[PDB]
Amino acid sequence: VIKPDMKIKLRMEGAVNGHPFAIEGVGLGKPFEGKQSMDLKVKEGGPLPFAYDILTTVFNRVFAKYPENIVDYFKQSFPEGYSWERSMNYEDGGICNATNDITLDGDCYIYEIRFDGVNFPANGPVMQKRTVKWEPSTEKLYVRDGVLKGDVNTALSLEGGGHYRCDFKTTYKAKKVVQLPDYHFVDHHIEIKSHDKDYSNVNLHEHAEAHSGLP
Amino acid sequence: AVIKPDMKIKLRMEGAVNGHPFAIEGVGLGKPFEGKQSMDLKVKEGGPLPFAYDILTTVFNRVFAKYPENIVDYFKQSFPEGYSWERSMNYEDGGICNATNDITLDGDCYIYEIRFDGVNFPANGPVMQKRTVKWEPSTEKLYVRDGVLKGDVNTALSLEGGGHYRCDFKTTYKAKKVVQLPDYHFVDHHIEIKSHDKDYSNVNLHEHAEAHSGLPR
Amino acid sequence: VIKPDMKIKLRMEGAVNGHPFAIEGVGLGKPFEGKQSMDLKVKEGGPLPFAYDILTTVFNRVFAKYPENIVDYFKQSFPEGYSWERSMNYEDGGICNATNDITLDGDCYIYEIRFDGVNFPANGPVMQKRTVKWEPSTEKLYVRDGVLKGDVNTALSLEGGGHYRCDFKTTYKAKKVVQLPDYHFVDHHIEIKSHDKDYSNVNLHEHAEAHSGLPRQAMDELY
Amino acid sequence: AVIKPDMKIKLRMEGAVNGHPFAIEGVGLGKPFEGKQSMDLKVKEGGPLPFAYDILTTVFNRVFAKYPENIVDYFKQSFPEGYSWERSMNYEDGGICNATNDITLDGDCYIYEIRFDGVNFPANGPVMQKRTVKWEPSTEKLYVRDGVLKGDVNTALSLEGGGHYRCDFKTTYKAKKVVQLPDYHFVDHHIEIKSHDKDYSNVNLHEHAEAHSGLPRQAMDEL
Repeated sequence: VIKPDMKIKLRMEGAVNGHPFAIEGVGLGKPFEGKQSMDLKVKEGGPLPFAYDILTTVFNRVFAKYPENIVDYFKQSFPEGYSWERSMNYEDGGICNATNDITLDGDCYIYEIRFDGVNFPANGPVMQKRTVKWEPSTEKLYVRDGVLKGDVNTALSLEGGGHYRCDFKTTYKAKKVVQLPDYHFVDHHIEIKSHDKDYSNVNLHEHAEAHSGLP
Repeated sequence: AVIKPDMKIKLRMEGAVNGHPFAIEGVGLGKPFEGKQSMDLKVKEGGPLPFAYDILTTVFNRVFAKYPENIVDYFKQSFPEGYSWERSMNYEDGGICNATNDITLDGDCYIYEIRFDGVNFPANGPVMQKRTVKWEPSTEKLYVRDGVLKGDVNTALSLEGGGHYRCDFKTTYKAKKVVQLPDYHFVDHHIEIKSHDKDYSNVNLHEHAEAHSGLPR
Repeated sequence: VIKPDMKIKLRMEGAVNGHPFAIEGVGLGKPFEGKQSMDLKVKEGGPLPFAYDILTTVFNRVFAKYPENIVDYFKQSFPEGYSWERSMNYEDGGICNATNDITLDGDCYIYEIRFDGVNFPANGPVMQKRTVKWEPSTEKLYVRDGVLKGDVNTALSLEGGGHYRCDFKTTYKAKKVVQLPDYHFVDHHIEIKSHDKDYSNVNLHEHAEAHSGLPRQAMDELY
Repeated sequence: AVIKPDMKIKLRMEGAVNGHPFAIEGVGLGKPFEGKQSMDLKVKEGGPLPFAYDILTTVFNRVFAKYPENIVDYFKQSFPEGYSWERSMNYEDGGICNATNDITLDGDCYIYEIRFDGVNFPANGPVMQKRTVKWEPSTEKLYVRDGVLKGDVNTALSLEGGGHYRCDFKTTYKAKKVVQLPDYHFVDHHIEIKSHDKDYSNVNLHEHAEAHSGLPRQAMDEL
């Protein structure tokens, strides 16, 4: 039920340090090529008082290229879909929790996202908007208690050079019984391609490919 | 006069655990100078709650803490304007709860606007299986960092079979006006659910807290 | 087994960021009043290139005043004694692992201590010796898998004010079957009372008292 | 060039796990430019080892990593004078291991002095019950901070009955002379025990590592 070219629609409602906001996005991707892009609009809470990069890994592992020799948990879960929950622990104490419920209508994936971040220090790179980009990363995926887990430890490049680390822990839950994968990896690369001064409009790109490590 | 011997509480929580939304409203009373409060809580949406009610109860205000004259009281100084706080609660099995409270004052009644979001509680864990009994008493340590008051507490839920399930709280407190800042100190806490109905649609909750400076006694 | 006045002898061997050192100590204390004091000398690896305070909580919960209300896992364990293992995680990523095997010879406890600290940054408060003292602390003890655990989240105060946080996780192991206590707390207060310029001589004091949290009606209301 | 296509390794490790000391010595050989190495290891004291041998094996040299010309090689620039590293290893049930290695070069032989200290491994956990199978392949990220090189790796042990036991590595790498610092990059690893006797008094250990810089925008898969 996956076509070479899929559409994406999403809404995110959330809060950082107790300030609410809301973002909507339309996008396109090629699930068997592991590539997606999307345009995102802030609809409430603008101009955002925090670094936009903390949102972008939240904005669907169906858009990862899986080799034949690895079980693809995500494409197997449609038409019914799947959801995920995630905690993002930054190295200065900032914590974000996020959830995404992913459903499918026709050729369009539809995401409902909730995001809540707390304890970002006022003088930190997130609240001062001093991030540049996420570095390329490698996610580890493994089964525990009948569902799929993913961990990624990565970092944001910063305006003066330097790196601000963050650790992701994700739980993926298919809405039907699916084949379960063995331990594997997905390399990711996400960038903001364009944006306006206050990030009211963002064009965002991601590329992901599954592997098995040093062969 | 601002902070009276007896005060009222009004609150609404909205939140989600593992992506399941719910909402709760509360009405209560307390004694700010005695460090004691109680409240009755009603699930308004998302009931019956499919998780342990105990992960909510420390989210349901440090103005209700007995401060000796030895220690600057950040929280009573902050009224009438009020203060807000943010907290992350890290459970030893990977369950993470983020919460925020904005606390204002209308006459003799505190009003809380609470948001709660928990993720990654495992289906077979004591939270989703409702195997918790109560929070142990705890000691919070409060200290200033970069102009605001921080509080940390490492504590544990007692569980049904005997056993303890640990959690780390990290709270940032932000007064809404400039107040005098306290030196490093502690608050001892003790929170209990004194009654509840079977599915916890109605909960009666009590807390007791006193600040101190540690040893000597 | 446990006299009102007891003595202490210790030897610690360790490394910080891969640089080795060794310290010997003698002392005295009162296990029932929760007080002790010891004199410490650097034998090897001096002058110490790191903040001495990272060592001092490693230099025995037998020196803690327990009420009869709370089962005393530690006083129960002698003559045989007990051991403990500890990891201390500082907020900037420096980690110290320590072990202590505690035996008893006459009225003198003997400690065999090992200490290993890694990843302290060059310009942090440990390597640059900007620490002042440990704050008073509260360690929570609880049973798991038939042994006693204790966790403490505390902090060192810094030179120009401010605090440097550290989490301790300790495992206590009696060398014999003892009765295990319920969940409880030990308050602590550790202080360096005197030292010379580079801490090759240090006099250290500790006071420690067990309790069970905020009471419904506290006893401290007129005899 | 001080780095040759074939080079030998000599090492001694002394350490302890939950207070029980041991020592291992090893001899090996590896090809730094192909990123491969093998070694034979012998328990010299403290055997038979009461813990899973796997906790030791990532401690038994990033000079044996295949670096492309595209990425600065911090480790091969550091010789002959060499470099040292410190590491904490944080297992998901509370077990923690701190380790250090001081690496020098003698002729064309690498010499390691290793210190290992692990604490708080539960008695019924997979390490003390020896229920581990192997480390999964891993990816290390490397970045500069405070003018030295850091490496982090989050990985897991595979366990006998199925399932995985996670561990987080944090390493500091310090050249002994001034070298040029790399940009953010990665090393994929793969470590396996090729053979061992029943109590692991003798082990043959192999490792493969290659450096890279992440998912390419297009990549050299053009044909």
